[PDB]
Amino acid sequence: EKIAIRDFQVGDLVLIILDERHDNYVLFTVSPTLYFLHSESLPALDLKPRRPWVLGKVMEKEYCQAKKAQNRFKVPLGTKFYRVKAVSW
Amino acid sequence: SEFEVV
Repeated sequence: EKIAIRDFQVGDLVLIILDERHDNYVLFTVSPTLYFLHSESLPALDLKPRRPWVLGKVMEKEYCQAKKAQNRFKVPLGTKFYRVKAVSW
Repeated sequence: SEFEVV
């Protein structure tokens, strides 16, 4: 039970935590880059859209940029962030 | 259209 904390790769064990400010689950990280949990992964991890954290394994990652100031991630226009699919460990 | 893959 040792977790990655940045530069996340497929196969990494990660801690998925609730981020109230961004109203989403994210990967716990020491980097300022946000790694949001992809909404598709919530059922697999027995989470809902609360459990404060769960351990998971990264399955897929996609790099995104906010094109609108009003967005589901509550990030500024132009923010680059990741969406990560994960499964329970 | 809120975000796009880069």
